[PDB]
Amino acid sequence: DRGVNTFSPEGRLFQVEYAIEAIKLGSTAIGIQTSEGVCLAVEKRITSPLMEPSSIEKIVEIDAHIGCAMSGLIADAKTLIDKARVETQNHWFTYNETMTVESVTQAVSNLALQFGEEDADAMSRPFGVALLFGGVDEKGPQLFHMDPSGTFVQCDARAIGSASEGAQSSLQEVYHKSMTLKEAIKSSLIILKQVMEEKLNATNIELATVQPGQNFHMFTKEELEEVIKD
Amino acid sequence: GYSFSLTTFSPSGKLVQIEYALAAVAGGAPSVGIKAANGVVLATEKKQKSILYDERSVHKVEPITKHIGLVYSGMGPDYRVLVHRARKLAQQYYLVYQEPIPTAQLVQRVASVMQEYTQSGGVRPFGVSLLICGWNEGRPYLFQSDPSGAYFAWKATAMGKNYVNGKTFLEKRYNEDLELEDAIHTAILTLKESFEGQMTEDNIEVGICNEAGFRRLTPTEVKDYLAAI
Amino acid sequence: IGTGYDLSASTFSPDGRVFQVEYAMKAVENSSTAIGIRCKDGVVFGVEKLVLSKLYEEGSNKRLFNVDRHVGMAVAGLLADARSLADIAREEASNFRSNFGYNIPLKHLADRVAMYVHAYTLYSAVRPFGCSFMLGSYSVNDGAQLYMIDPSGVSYGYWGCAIGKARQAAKTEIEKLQMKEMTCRDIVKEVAKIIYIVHDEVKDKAFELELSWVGELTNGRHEIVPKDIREEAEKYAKESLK
Amino acid sequence: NQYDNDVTVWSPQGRIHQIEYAMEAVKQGSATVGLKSKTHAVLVALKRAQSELAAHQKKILHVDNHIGISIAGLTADARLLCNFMRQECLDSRFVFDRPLPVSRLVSLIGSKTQIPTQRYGRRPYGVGLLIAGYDDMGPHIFQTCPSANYFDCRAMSIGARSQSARTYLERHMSEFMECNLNELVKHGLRALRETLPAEQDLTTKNVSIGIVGKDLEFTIYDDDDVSPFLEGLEER
Amino acid sequence: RFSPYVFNGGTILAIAGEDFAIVASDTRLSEGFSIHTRDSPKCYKLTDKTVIGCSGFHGDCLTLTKIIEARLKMYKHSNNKAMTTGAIAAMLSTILYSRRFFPYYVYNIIGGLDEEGKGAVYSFDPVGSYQRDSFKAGGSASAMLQPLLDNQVGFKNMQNVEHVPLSLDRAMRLVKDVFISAAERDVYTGDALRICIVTKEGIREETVSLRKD
Amino acid sequence: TTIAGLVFQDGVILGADTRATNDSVVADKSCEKIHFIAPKIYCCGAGVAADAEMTTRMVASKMELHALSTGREPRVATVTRILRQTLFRYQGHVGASLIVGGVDLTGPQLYGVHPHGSYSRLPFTALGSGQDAALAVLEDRFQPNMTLEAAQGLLVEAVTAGILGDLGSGGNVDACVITKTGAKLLRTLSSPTEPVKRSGRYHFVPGTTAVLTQTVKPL
Amino acid sequence: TQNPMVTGTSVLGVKFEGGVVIAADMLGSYGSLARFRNISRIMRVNNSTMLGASGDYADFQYLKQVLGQMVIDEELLGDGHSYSPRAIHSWLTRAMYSRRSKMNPLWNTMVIGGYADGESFLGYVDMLGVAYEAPSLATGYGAYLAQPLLREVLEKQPVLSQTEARDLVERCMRVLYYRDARSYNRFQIATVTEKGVEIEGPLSTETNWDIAHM
Amino acid sequence: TTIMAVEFDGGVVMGSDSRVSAGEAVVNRVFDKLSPLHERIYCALSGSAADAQAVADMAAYQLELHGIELEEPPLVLAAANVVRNISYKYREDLSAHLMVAGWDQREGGQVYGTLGGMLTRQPFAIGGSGSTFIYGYVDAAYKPGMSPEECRRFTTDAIALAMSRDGSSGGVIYLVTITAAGVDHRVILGNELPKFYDE
Ligand SMILES: *[B]([O])([O])[C]([C]C1=[C][C]=[C]C([C][C])=[C]1)[N]C(=O)[C]([C]C1=[C][C]=[C][C]=[C]1)[N]C(=O)C1=N[C]=[C]N=[C]1
Ligand SMILES: *[B]([O])([O])[C]([C]C1=[C][C]=[C]C([C][C])=[C]1)[N]C(=O)[C]([C]C1=[C][C]=[C][C]=[C]1)[N]C(=O)C1=N[C]=[C]N=[C]1
Repeated sequence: DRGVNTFSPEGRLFQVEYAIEAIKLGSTAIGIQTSEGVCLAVEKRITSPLMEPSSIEKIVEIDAHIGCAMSGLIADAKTLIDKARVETQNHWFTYNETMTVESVTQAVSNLALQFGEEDADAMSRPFGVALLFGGVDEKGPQLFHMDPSGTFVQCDARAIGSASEGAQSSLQEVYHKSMTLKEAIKSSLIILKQVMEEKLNATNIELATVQPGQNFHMFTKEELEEVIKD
Repeated sequence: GYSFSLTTFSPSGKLVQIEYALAAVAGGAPSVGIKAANGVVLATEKKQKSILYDERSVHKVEPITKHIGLVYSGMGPDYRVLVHRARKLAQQYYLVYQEPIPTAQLVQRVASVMQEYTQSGGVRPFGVSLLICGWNEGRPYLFQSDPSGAYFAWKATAMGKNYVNGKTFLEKRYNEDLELEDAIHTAILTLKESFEGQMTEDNIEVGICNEAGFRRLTPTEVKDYLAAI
Repeated sequence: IGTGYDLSASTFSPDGRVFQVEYAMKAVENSSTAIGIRCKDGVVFGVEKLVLSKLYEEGSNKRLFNVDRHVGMAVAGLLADARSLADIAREEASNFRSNFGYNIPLKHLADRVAMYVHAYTLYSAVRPFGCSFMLGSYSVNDGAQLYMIDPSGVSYGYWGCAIGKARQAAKTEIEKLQMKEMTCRDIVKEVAKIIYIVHDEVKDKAFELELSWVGELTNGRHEIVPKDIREEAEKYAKESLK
Repeated sequence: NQYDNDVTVWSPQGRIHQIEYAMEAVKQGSATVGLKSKTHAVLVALKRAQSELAAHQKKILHVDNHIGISIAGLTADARLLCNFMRQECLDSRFVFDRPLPVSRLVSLIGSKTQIPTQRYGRRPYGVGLLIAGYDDMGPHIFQTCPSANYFDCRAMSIGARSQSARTYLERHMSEFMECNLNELVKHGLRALRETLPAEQDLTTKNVSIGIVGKDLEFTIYDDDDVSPFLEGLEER
Repeated sequence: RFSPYVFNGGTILAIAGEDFAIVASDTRLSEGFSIHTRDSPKCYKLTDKTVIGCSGFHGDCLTLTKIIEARLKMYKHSNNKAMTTGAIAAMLSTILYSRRFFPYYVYNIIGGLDEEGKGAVYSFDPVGSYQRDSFKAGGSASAMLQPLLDNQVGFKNMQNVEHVPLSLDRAMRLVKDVFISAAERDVYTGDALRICIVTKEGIREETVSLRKD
Repeated sequence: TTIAGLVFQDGVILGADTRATNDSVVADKSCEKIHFIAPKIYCCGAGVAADAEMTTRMVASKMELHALSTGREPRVATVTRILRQTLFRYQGHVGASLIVGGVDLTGPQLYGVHPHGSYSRLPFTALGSGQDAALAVLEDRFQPNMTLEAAQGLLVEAVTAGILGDLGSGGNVDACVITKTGAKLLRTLSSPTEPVKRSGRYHFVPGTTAVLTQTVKPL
Repeated sequence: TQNPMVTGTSVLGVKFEGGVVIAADMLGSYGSLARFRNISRIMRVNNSTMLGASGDYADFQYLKQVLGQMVIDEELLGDGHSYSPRAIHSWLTRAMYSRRSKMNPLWNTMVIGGYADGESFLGYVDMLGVAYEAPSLATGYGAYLAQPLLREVLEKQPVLSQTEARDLVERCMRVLYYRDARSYNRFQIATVTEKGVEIEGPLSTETNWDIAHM
Repeated sequence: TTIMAVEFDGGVVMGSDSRVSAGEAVVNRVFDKLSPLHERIYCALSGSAADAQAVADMAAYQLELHGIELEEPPLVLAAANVVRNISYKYREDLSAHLMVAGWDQREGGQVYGTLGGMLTRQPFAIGGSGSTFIYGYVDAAYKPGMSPEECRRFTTDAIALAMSRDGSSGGVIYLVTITAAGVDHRVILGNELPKFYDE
């Protein structure tokens, strides 16, 4: 055995390397940042008709102007989502204002290499999750990616999960910086339909759009049906 | 420190570190305890490596309180830890109850500490088995506590090198109705069964317990017992 | 002996050795040579500070430290460990003045710091220091004093001392000097000469000479050897080599 | 084999393999260059992009009004070290009402990062920094590593292909002290571009600059703010 | 018994205008019937659009000031932007209430610009309750100047009066005349008047003199 | 309380009265104020009776652990130190005023230990509410190297002066003689008040007390 | 310290052209008793700064210990950086305020004089953390007797020579000896210039008692 | 109590009265207040008996281990700092004054004051309740360059003068002369005290 804080001969912590591999097992999710707002879409990956599709919440609201897409170990993500919601409200309390998308992404990111055995108070291992933070602030619509290494970057378009390689390839061929939010939603749905084993439907996937003056919105089944129609 | 146990269950269900601690005891110098009708004897082999050793400097038969005494087989330094702990435990009882601690009560308290070293983290069990004698409620007591933390009340018993033979020797040789004067003689004869050499008042150690409390016999008292052997 | 007996400082090998301390001693032996000489009116330090890159500043990685106003420290080994020991030594001297109201006597400081070093040679929880160091001091009452501590925590008093690659070669050269009757101005020239002699121009790259001294000449204060005197000692060192 | 696992284990060669493995993180981060003149300290770094759609990662961060840094290695450890530096600086201005002397800050980093190299279950920092500062001793360029050792530098380069950049800094070393800001920054850009592939050049998207000096507080130039400096580059 | 507080006096005042904010103070520092110094202005520049006036126990004034200064740097590092006037006010309330059981004996009046570039004034009590104001007076002569601000700047008790909003020139003249009256009647106010003007262009400082006694 | 000590030619004598008072009411006519520490070390307690009882009990227990470990007779300096360092730590809140007397390899010793942890090595001493009456007798007639009979006589007189002069003191005079060969605990050595006699005719005829309920539990 | 024991009275200070001068009597009083008539209440902090202290002597000695060590600590580095007089004044303000906030003050009122980069420094710090700079300072009873004389001269002539400043301080010590019932005719005059800190003593001001014959 | 120490060429002289009181009651009339802190280092005790004895016990302990570590007799400055630090750290809870005097190879005979955690070297020093009435006397009677005998006479006279005037002082005067050679213990009995005006 070796410690959770052991470096590989290449300069990377073995536990962080393996946590990234866990994300390759999670549901595929896409985010697209547009001048008119950020779009978030995720496959639920339902395994039984008996399972309530509403009980799978892979797109969450952090605050009115920020949303989050997750992949990997769904239970590890629930802890970081709560840490993000608490953060925004402690900032609202102290400073009477909203946080930037980057500030929230950075706050969640600080908890990444906060794991260990000896000399600790007390996480044993990293979080096996990847997050996409899509929201709007004074800098306009912003979309951020974060992985178990605590590395966060700003993205025009990003895909995470099992079919990350393929979905990003498709995103690259269709993304333009001037693309409308209507075209952003369509591309994400077409790319999501392509990568999933099961057929796409209004009760099979989740879609959320954050636009200035409209706030964070989670698309209804009736809204998802109208989008899938086109 | 090391917060995990060092004594664990083997696949066959044995606490092997306790078994190995008992081996340390079985290889130590022999000790004997005999519960007479009017008292208790504790006898041990105190044979040191050379004439250069000041025999009178350290003891194996030790007092705990006025009425309790002790002897061991195994690891000498481990024994000292239990002696201090036992003397302390006997004072805690006296401070609260204002009555000499019952021998069963001392033996139970001490045996709890021994059990602790079989489960507490980063420690090994004691490599010692103790013979504890006392006098309370007008009657004599003889107990044994082993490395697992288990205690036994004996009428007479042997520990250490050649204990199997000494234990059979005690069973057949003597029984109830022993006067303490007769019991001391038997304890020294049990020791003579294993002893290699001439047994003098400087290479054996005896302690007695009766109505007058516990005390270690002087070498002149041991000499007069050896005059008849 | 690669059989588990060499992975922890809380583990003796069957021949009664603590290999973790021996491997830590090897980190000093692999490092550049440091020398210290005790003479009639003080103590002088000299260090072969190898120039790893032309990019570094003159005076980068100073292997000589002021542990107290009257005490100096010369290091050889893993520099971050060496600097961590300098901070311990500093605090030890600081705590003596706060307790007793006067400058910590050098043997006492050597004793205290050597036991913080010793402490790291007993447990699986911590690692021995991969460092050896010298402490120099001068006062009228105590005289000139030079001590050396190794990764094991051993502290001895010295008339002459060397640590590092050329520890033995520098020792046969310090032995030629009759330091018990010499000055610090005289001994400075010699310290430089000994460092240039034991330096390996073929195997090693360029080096920079660090010279420090504490004695009657400095009023018992640990100082760097001024540029003036250092240039004069380096000139003699090069001229002697030919 | 067995001397790889923990920082408390010394190899039979007098080496600590975990420290050496942590240094491999620095060599794998993208190139950064730091250099100084008689009045200024410059940090020039290459920013990698994780895809065309992703942005070029922030390689240069603010520490105080007189100190700025450029990172190479574990970005989470770089943030940890940055906040320690920012805080140590805050303490000094709170207590003394004067900037923390740059060499003193660097000693605290060496003291702080050595602690986990000697404690079981702990690991060294997987971050190497280039520090740009200005104080009563003029401008400074410092280098810290996952081994708690630190260096006072005239110029320096850490990261992927940083050997190529080091060679330019050593060859042009003599011109740096009398350099003006435009020329000193251009020297930094040329060392940075020597690491870059033969097919690749500097860009108003992948270049990042940080400047601190005699009259200028630590300032970070990133995209169109970087353009005036790149407009002087002329060859290879 | 030792008392951790002492009253060092001094008057602060702020006015929020259409495109400006004035924060002003006397320069006197005292204790008992003694003057510590005659050059102790109570105005502290926090950002290029936020100034603060602090008055009360000088030990607490110096401390709360260094804490505010440190917290802004911390916020800038964390958010890569300067704190707005509103964020500094909201934060100061939490800092003051962090000492609810051992208060900072300080009267604070923040003055600067809001996100629309208009004048903003935020006034506080030692324990952290605050509100946005059109204008406010604090410190030793607080009660002398406040009724005149209510009248001349708020137009109170005046019927058939044209409500002309105050200009920088007219507000500057009023600050200079109220500190002259405060210095005539309040023993703790005097020596000089330090005025801080906050506009889109930044901060200017003006120093007019008051009575030396 | 009137507790007293003396150092004679062959040892130490310790004296004590037998009165325990609970606010001007005599609670106990015969309590034991002379306590055992070690075979040749005794201690008199005065003040809060629980504090004197427990601090004597604790040091006696600590001296048994001391002697068992060392294998030697305890020293009177050890009991003085153990007591002082404990009382000092409590800053006078443990209200025990003690007179420690005993014999060790260094001869006979007498010490006064106060509730705040201060001590004195004295040839004679007196503590308690009646200490001044005893200290007057001791000052008036103490001569060094007194005989056992002469020292017992002076001690009895010293405690007796306190018994009759102090309202917080009464009962009998308990004494303890400590010599190189051990200690003789002379309980009720002197009784300054002859057996109290009454013409008590307070018999109640069975049934005079009106009983409402009666339950009998056989055992 | 909730209740001071041995206390020092006024500490004087005035900046001149090229440095600062500070003065203090060498008395430690236990109430009205002049118990120690020869203790120094002035300290050289480093080459640019000097501190004089009023109030409790045991607390002053403690600060002298803490400061003294900080200076030694700095000097071991030898990095070309040293505490300015203003930095010592800033540290000392934080030190007093911190102890005051724990309800355990150091019972002192101090004057810090300095000279760094051609600038004279004079700063006041009390047991509560009240700090400020001024052209002249006077602690304790000196704030009532000596500060009016220092300010009277500084009103006529704001820039004083080292000699004028020195004579002004001697005039102030003479007044303090006549009027302060906790003073003594034994004092020290410490001066900080380009050359560094120079403490002079023991000094005494000549007294005139001709008013007795009136 | 009245305690006193005087420096001379080869060392110090320390003196004390012998009274231990509890209000208006003399508890011990023959107490020796000169307590040794090391061979050649002593302290004179005053104030709370419990506090003074506690500080002396701790100082002697700290100095014993200090001396064995330096392989040398502790310096009188070190012993003065030892007492001083305890008296200073606990000044709110302690009510004792322990004067520290003795001899060194380095600085010879030195006298120190520890009042309330302070530290001061004195040519001579006085302490305790009785010192209040002999300030004027010691100010008039002290002359520099006094021999050890002259120091003992100055100490005996000053302490007897205070003993007469102070109710909390009396009994016997204990004298101690610390020198390179060793320590001398004298006792001046209540019968043999020097006589002055006492009406
Ligand atoms: B003595 O009169 O001071 C006495 C001492 C005492 C009493 C009984 C037993 C012992 C064994 C050590 C000692 N103390 C008391 O009588 C106290 C009250 C007192 C306190 C201070 C001065 C005078 C008297 N009484 C009790 O504590 C008490 N009384 C009755 C029962 N339990 C306790
Ligand atoms: B002296 O008068 O200051 C004297 C000095 C002293 C110091 C250490 C040890 C002893 C004897 C054990 C004595 N102290 C006292 O006499 C004090 C009372 C005092 C204090 C200050 C001024 C005048 C008198 N004695 C006690 O505190 C004490 N002694 C006995 C019983 N209870 C308390």
